[PDB]
Amino acid sequence: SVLYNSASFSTFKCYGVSPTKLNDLCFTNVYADSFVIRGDEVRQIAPGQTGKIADYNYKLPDDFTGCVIAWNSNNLDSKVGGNYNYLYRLFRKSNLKPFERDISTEIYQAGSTPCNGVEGFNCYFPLQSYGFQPTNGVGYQPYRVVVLSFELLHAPATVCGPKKSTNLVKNKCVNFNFNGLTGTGVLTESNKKFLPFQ
Amino acid sequence: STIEEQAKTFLDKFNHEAEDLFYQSSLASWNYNTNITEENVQNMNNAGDKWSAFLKEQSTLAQMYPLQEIQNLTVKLQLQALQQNGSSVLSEDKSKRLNTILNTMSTIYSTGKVCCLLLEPGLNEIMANSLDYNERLWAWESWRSEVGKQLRPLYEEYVVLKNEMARANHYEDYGDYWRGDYEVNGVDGYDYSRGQLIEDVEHTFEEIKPLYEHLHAYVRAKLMNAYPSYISPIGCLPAHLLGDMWGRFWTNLYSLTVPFGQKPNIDVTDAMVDQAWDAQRIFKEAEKFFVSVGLPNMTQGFWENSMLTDPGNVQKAVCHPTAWDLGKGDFRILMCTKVTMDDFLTAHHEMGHIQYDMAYAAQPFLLRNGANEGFHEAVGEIMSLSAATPKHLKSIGLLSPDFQEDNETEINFLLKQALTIVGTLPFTYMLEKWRWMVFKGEIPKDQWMKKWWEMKREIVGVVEPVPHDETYCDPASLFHVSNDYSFIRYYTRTLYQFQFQEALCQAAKHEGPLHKCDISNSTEAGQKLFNMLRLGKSEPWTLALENVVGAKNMNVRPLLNYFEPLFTWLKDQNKNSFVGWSTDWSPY
Repeated sequence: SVLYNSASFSTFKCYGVSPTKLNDLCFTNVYADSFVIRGDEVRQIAPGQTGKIADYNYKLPDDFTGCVIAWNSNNLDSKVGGNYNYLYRLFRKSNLKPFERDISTEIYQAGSTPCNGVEGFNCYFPLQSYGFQPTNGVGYQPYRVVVLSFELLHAPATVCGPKKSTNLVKNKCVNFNFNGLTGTGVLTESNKKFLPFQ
Repeated sequence: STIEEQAKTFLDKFNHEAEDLFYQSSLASWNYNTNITEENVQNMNNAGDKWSAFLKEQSTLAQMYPLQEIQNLTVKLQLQALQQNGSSVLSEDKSKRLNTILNTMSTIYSTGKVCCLLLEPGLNEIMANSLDYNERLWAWESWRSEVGKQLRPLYEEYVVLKNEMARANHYEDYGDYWRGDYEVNGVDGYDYSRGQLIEDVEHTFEEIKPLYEHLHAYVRAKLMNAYPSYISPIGCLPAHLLGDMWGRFWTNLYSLTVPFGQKPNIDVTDAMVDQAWDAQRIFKEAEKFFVSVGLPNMTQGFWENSMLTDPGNVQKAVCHPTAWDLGKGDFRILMCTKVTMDDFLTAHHEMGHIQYDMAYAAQPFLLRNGANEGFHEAVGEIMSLSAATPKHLKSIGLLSPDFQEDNETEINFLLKQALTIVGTLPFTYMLEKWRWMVFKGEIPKDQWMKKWWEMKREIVGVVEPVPHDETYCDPASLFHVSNDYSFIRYYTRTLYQFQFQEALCQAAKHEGPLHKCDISNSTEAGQKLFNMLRLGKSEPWTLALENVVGAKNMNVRPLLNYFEPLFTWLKDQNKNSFVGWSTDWSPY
C-alpha cells in the first residue's frame, strides 16, 4: 500500500490480483525479476505477447497473476555519450520457456552455412546493444522494469501481513478482537499474570 | 533454408550498426555548426569515412543474394538502396577523375571574377534592381566570357563518364538513371516503368502552357515603358532581362512589376511585435498547427537539443534553413530565427520534414525516406503555403481573427507566388528534356550551344541576346549540375504542392480555389495525410498517392484552381499586349 501512492513510478500495473487486494493476502514466495529495457518494449511485457523480445529474452507465463513495476530513468542506467552495457538476444534457434534464464552465447543460423564458432556470411551476431542516450526521444529512454511473481504451493506461506492496529479502551462493554478470538465484554485490570507464552 | 527468410537477417544486422554510424556523422556536423573549429571538420570526415566503408563492404556481400527471388514485395525495395554502387562502379583511376570535374565546376561558381563580387546575392541584385539596358547587359556578357569559357573541356568529359557508369548498372544513359527512382519496384498491379515518365510530364505542359503565356506577356508588357526601342510588342524577353543568370528565379522581377497600388502585399510582421515574440515563441506557435490538424505532437528532447534562438555575432556559428535528421528519435533544427515574416514562412516549410521522419520512426532504417526523389519537398511546400493564407492565420495565435482581404489584395498575392512556384516550371522541363538528348546522342558534341537557344523560344520564350559559339557553356554552372544533383526534383514539387492541398481541403467541406482554405480545426485532413507519410520506402509512390489525392500520376488541374483569379485578370490585361510572343523578333 505504501508503494502505490508514492507517485514515483511511471507504470504500476498488475494482472489478475488487484493492487488493493494483495495487501492482506498470504504469499508462499515472491520473486524479483529486474531488467532494463527500452520504452517500446514495455507493452510487450504482458501475458500473451510475441515479437523479438518476449520470445527471445524474458517470457511471461500464461497464468501470470502478479504486477509489473516500471519507472522512468536516465541517470541510474545511462551515462553521458551513450551507454552500451546492456545487451539482449535478438534471434535464436529456439524460444525460451517462462521463468528461465540463458547466459550462453551462440551464433544464430539463417538458412544455410551452419553457424558454430564462425561468423561472416549467413551467420550474424545476435547480442546487440541498446541505444540508451539522453539526447534521443521519449521512446528510446531506458526503463528499469521490476517484475514480481506470485506463486502458491502446498508449503505454509510465511509472507502474509494481515491488518493494522487500533487504540485501547477499557471500562466499557464494547467489542474487541484480540488475535483470532472475537469477544464482547468489559475489559478490567487483572492482577493474575499468566504464563509468558500463553 | 528459405532464401527470403535469411535475407531479413542480413538486413537486421545492417540496421543495428548503420544507425550508430549515421548518428555519429550527424552529431559531428552539429558541433561544427555550433562552434566554428577546425577540429570538428576532421571528426566529420572520420565519421563519414567509416560510413562509406561499412556501406561499401556490406554492398559486396549483398550481391550474392538473389534479387529476382523476392515475393513479399517489401524486401526488394530494401535491397535497392543497399546494393547500390554509385560512381565507384567503374575503374579506380576514373573515380578520382569524375569527382574532380564536380570540384572544378563548384570552385569557379563559388569564386567571383567580375569586377570581385559574387553571383548571389552579389551579381543577382545588380541585374534586377538597376533599371537600365546597358548596365545589366555588360555584367551578363562578362560572366559568360569568363566562367562559361573555363567549362568547355570539363563538361565534355562529364558526359562520357556518366554514360559508362550508367550502363554498368543495367540501364541506358545518365538521364535514364534519374527516371528509375519513380519506377515501381515493389508492389505490383500499378505498372509504371521508366518509359512512362516520358509521357504525362509532356501532357501537363500543354494545358499549363496558356497559363504561362499570360504571365510572360504581363512582365514583357510592363518593361515596354522603360525600353521602347529594344523591347517590341511582338518580341520576347532576352536572357539579361530576367533577374537571374539562367532565368530560373523570377522573384527579383517583382520589384519592377506592380499589379495594383491600392492594396500592398500582406505582412504579419506587425502582429508579431504586438504579441511580444522572442523568436523562440515562433516554435511554440508552430506546434499548435500540427496538433489541431491530427498529426502527432513533438518530442520532449526537441526543445533542449535543437537551436531555437540566435547566438549572435559574438559566437562563431552558422545557420541556414535546412532539414537535419540525426536518427534514432533525435531531431534538430538550425535556423537563425528572427522577428519578421521571412523566418515565419520558412519555419513551417522545414518543420514538415521533421514531422515526416517521425511518422516512420518505428519502421526500420531501410524503410525510411521516400521511394522517389523530390517527394519530401512537397510535404514542406503544402505547410508553408497555408502559413500565408489570411483565412487560415485568423484561427491561431498571430494576426487578428477579424482580418479579411478583398479582390484587389488577392492579385498581389497570386502574382508574387507565380514568380517562384510556377515561375521555374518551364525552366525545369527545358533542361530535363535537353539533357536526355545530349547524354543519349541525339545532339552532336559541337551543337550544345546552338540547340540550347532553340529550345528557349519554344518552351520558356527567351531570345538569345549574345549569339554563343562552340566555346561557351551554360548548364555546367548550375548548382545542381556542379554538385551531381537531379533537377527533376523541383518539377514534381510544383505539381504535388497543389494536389496535396486540394485533397486535404476537400474533406474539410471546401471546394473551389485554394487561396482561402482552412487547415486548422479539422482532424480529417491530418489523418488522411498521415497515411502515406508512414509508408516511406515500403510502398511505391503510385499506391501512396491514392491514399490522399486519388491518382497515379501528376495532374495540372489542381494547379489551375489556385491561380483562377490570376488567370482571369491576366487575360484582360494582356489582350492589348499580343498575348504570348513570337519567335520571329531578334534582339541582334
